[PDB]
Amino acid sequence: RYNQVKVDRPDWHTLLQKDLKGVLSGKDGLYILRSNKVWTGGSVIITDEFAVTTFIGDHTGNFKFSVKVMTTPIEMDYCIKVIDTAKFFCVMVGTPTQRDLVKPPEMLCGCGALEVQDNNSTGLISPGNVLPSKCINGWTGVVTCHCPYTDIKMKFLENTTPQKYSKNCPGTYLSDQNFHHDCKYGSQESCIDPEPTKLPPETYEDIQECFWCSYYIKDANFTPHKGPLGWCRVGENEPYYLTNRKSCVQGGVQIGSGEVTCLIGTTKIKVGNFNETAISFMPCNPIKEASRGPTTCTYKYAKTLKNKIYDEKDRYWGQYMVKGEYQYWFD
Amino acid sequence: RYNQVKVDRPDWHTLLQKDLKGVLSGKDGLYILRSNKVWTGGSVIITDEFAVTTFIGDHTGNFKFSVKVMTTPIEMDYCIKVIDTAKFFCVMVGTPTQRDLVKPPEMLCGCGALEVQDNNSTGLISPGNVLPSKCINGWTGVVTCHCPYTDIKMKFLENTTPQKYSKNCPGTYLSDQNFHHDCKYGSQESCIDPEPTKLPPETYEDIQECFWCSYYIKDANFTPHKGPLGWCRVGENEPYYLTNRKSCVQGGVQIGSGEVTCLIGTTKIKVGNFNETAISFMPCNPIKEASRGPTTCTYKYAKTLKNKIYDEKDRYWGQYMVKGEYQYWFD
Ligand SMILES: *[C@@H]1O[C@H](CO)[C@@H](O[C@@H]2O[C@H](CO)[C@@H](O[C@@H]3O[C@H](CO[C@H]4O[C@H](CO)[C@@H](O)[C@H](O)[C@@H]4O)[C@@H](O)[C@H](O)[C@@H]3O)[C@H](O)[C@H]2NC(C)=O)[C@H](O)[C@H]1NC(C)=O
Ligand SMILES: *[C@@H]1O[C@H](CO)[C@@H](O[C@@H]2O[C@H](CO)[C@@H](O[C@@H]3O[C@H](CO[C@H]4O[C@H](CO)[C@@H](O)[C@H](O)[C@@H]4O)[C@@H](O)[C@H](O)[C@@H]3O)[C@H](O)[C@H]2NC(C)=O)[C@H](O)[C@H]1NC(C)=O
Ligand SMILES: *[C@@H]1O[C@H](CO)[C@@H](O[C@@H]2O[C@H](CO)[C@@H](O)[C@H](O)[C@H]2NC(C)=O)[C@H](O)[C@H]1NC(C)=O
Ligand SMILES: *[C@@H]1O[C@H](CO)[C@@H](O[C@@H]2O[C@H](CO)[C@@H](O)[C@H](O)[C@H]2NC(C)=O)[C@H](O)[C@H]1NC(C)=O
Repeated sequence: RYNQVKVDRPDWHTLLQKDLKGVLSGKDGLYILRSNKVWTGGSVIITDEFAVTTFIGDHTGNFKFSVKVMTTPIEMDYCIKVIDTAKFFCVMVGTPTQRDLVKPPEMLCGCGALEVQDNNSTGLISPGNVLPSKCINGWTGVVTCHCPYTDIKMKFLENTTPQKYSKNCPGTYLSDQNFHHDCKYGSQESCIDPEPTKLPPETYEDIQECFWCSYYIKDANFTPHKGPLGWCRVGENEPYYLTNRKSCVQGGVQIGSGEVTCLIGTTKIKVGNFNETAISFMPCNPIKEASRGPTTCTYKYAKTLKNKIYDEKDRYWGQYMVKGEYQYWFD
Repeated sequence: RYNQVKVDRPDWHTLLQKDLKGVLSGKDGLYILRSNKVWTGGSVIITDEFAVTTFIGDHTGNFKFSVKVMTTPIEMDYCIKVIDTAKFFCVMVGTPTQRDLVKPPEMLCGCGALEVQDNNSTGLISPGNVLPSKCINGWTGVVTCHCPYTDIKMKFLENTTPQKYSKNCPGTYLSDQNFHHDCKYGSQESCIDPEPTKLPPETYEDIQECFWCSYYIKDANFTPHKGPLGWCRVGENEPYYLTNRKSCVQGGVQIGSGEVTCLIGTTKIKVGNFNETAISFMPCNPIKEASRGPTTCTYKYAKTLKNKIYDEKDRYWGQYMVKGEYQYWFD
C-alpha cells in the first residue's frame, strides 16, 4: 500500500501544540517536505508542494480532515508526521505509475512542470503543470513530473504499446454538423491531424441528404450537377462523409447570399455576382414565370445575373434569348 | 514607174493567134513567167503565179482586160509579152517596197508563202500566203515573199522605227461592253497581250455606273461593299475601266442565278448556295416584309439561304434571329 511506518493518530490537542510536516513514505522510505502550519481558531492548514490539508477537530479529541491536491504522488503515500514525537498518521493515499491507459486519469503536478517524451513525435500532451484526461488514442513514451527546488522526478504515465482504440474513445472526430473526420493521433476530446472520412465508393445511390455551399441539399437531387457532391449522409441520424470537393464559385458565380433566387434540383438557393464581367453559365436551374395575360406570344422568363446564362436554349430560336436581367423561353 | 520597155498594144487578132506570157519589167529588166493561155470563144485567160488576166476583145480590133491578183509585185510591173514579136503591153501596175506603215495595205503573195522577221519577238504577223491589213501599232522587222519553184524574194513591208500610234488605230482594245483594255503590240483589229486599263485614282467619286458579277450596278451604290468595285464608267457614253477585283464568291455564296432575291444597294440581285454547309455572311442587304396583320408583336422578315446570315442583328435581342430559311427583326 506504499506505506512503511505504523500509523499512529494523535489527539486534537497534540496536533495543535506540536509541529507538523508533510512526508512521503514509500518502499525506499520517508521524504521530508517544507511544511508550514496555520492555527488561529478551529482550523489547521498545512501547505505543501504536494497538497494542502485542512484539519477540523471539534470532536472529543478526534480529528478529521480534507485535502486540496497540488501534485499527485507516485508509489508513496503523503502522510503527516509530528515533529519530535513518533505520532505519524497518513492522510493522502497516492497513486501507482499508471501505464498503458487510453484516456488516462487527470494527474496533477504542482511542485513543478511535466516533461514529455513523445515517441513518434506525437505532440499530443501539452506541457505544464497538469496532465489532463485527454483521450489518448495512439501514443507512446513517458511523461514525468519535476520540481527545481527539490529534484523529485515522478513517472505519471508510460506507454509501451500504442493502444489505438477505446470503447468510449474513437480515433474519429465529429463536427457540429456530424461531419466525420479521422484523427491520426487524436480523439473527440483532442484530435491531431484530422482528415475527413471519404464516403465508400458505389454507395452513392444509398445516400439520402448532402450539404454543400451553405445550403443543405434535400434528398440529394442536384439536377445541374454531377451526383453526388459535398458532405453526404447515408441513411438518417448518422454522420456525413466527404464525397466530391467542388468550389462554390463556378466561374464568377457564388452559391448563397445572392441577388437571384434559383434552383439546384429541388432546393431553393440564392446566387450572387462574384465577378462583374465574368461570362459563364448559371450554376442553377431557372424559375419559370407565366406572362400569358390576355392566341398570342406566350413566353416564360427567369431573372438572371449579368453575363450569366442558364443552360436552357430557347427552343423556338435555338439561341440564348436574353434581354436586360431576364432570360426568356417561348412556347 | 518600174517599167523599162516601150509599150506596144497588138490588135485583138494578133493577141489570139500569138502566144502570150507574163513578164516582170523592173530596173533590172524583164523576168519570164510560165504562162498558159486559154481561148475557145471570146475569152482569153492567162494564168500566172502572180496574177490571172481575162482578155475580152469584142471591139474594132481593140482589146480590154481585168485582173485577178494572186501575188502583188514589188518595184516591177507585170506586163504581157507576145512570144516571137516585139508587141509588149503592160496590164498590172505593181506596188513599191512599202515601209514604215501602220495598218499596211493588204499585200497578196500566192506563188509561195511569206517569211516574217519580227524584231522584239512580236509574233504579230501570222504566217502564210496573205499579209492582211492588220493594224500594226508597234512592230519592227521585215516581211518577205518567197516561192520554191522560182526563187523570187519580194520585200513587202519593212519597219525600221516602231510607229506605235495611228489616228484611226489606237493601241487599245474595247470589249463588247466597252471594257477598256491596253494592247502591248495590238490594236482593235488584232491585239497582243491585252491588259485592262485601271481607272485613275481619286476619280471614284466621279464615276457613275459599275459592272460586277453579271449584274450592272446602277448609280454605283453597293452599300454592303467597299466602293468602288469591278468595271466602272466615268461619266456616260464612255468606256469602262478596271477598279477593284472582287470574287463573285464571298465565302460560299454566288451572285447571280440564285434562289434568293436581295439587294446590293439599289440594284436587285439573285443569290445561290455555292457550298451547302458554308457558314458565312450574306453578300447583300435583305428585303423587308410586313407581317403586322391584326398592339402585338410586329416583325419584318427576309428569306435567306442555308447557313447564310445577313449582317443586321436584331435590335430587340442583339442576336441573329433566324428560324428555317428566314431571318427576323422585331420593332
Ligand atoms: C473579373 O475578372 C477580370 C479578368 O480576370 C478582371 O479584370 C481584368 O483582369 C485581367 C487580368 O486579371 C486584365 O487582363 C490584363 O489586360 C491588360 C490590358 O488591359 C487594358 O486593355 C484592354 C483592351 O482594351 C481593356 O479591356 C482593359 O479594360 C484595359 O483597359 C494587359 O495589359 C494585361 O497584361 C492583362 O492581360 C483585364 O484587362 C481586366 N479587365 C477587363 C475588362 O477584363 C476583373 O477586374 C474581375 N472583376 C472583379 C470584380 O474583380
Ligand atoms: C463545302 O466545303 C466543305 C469544307 O471544305 C466541304 O466538306 C468538308 O471538306 C473538308 C475539307 O475539304 C473536310 O475536312 C476533312 O475532314 C476529315 C474528317 O472528316 C470526317 O469527320 C468529321 C468529324 O466527324 C465529319 O464532320 C466529316 O463529315 C467526316 O465524316 C479529315 O480527316 C480531313 O483531313 C479533312 O480535315 C470535311 O470533313 C468535309 N465535310 C464537312 C461536313 O465539313 C463540302 O463538301 C463543301 N461542299 C460542296 C458542295 O462542295
Ligand atoms: C511509431 O513508429 C514506429 C516506427 O518508427 C512504429 O513501429 C515500431 O517500430 C520499431 C522499430 O522496428 C519497433 O521496435 C517498435 O516495437 C514498433 N512499435 C510497435 C510494434 O508498436 C510504431 O508502430 C509507430 N506507432 C504509432 C502509434 O504509429
Ligand atoms: C524593242 O527592243 C529594243 C531593245 O532591244 C528597243 O530599243 C532599241 O534598242 C536597240 C539597242 O540599243 C537600238 O539599237 C534600237 O534603235 C532601239 N529601238 C528604237 C530606238 O526604236 C525598242 O524600242 C523595242 N521596240 C518596241 C516597239 O518596244
